[PDB]
Amino acid sequence: SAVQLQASGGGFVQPGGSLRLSCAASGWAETFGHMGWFRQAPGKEREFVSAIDWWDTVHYYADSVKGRFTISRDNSKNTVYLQMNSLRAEDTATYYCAYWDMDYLQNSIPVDYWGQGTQVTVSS
Amino acid sequence: DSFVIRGNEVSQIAPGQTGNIADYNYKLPDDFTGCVIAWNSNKLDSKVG
Repeated sequence: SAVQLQASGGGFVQPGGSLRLSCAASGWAETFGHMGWFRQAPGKEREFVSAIDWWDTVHYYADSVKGRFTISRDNSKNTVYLQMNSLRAEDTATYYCAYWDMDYLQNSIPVDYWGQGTQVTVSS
Repeated sequence: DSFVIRGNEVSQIAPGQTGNIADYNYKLPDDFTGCVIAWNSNKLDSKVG
């Protein structure tokens, strides 16, 4: 398979701020995978963030991201966003929009395709 | 790597920091891998005169 991903967004958020990311999808894939961001903390290992399925039926959240993270895919241009609610000040990381070429995410460790990173610092 | 910083500049010396000693003296990458050993040397690096 070979999938090209178009991730955009970022900027300079402040403690308590929010982001509205984006990740467009193009190319052929062995399966209709699920989009999402697969982010590491600065100096930390890559970690799962939040998942949405291509059918807009499955959503996932994590404890370190609960209450301040949300994933949604656009119905028109098929660019999945990352809607935010009061992001904390410790998310000064680079968010990678990875790809999982599986219809179901039994485990998040094996990632089929990688995307572009979004380095956003959280300070005023 | 080794160097000397102030006491008020301890918070100023970190990855992603800003200031006349962070952006202008030594910058650490966001995904930096390693360590920082910070100890005081008042009896050696400081002169009473």
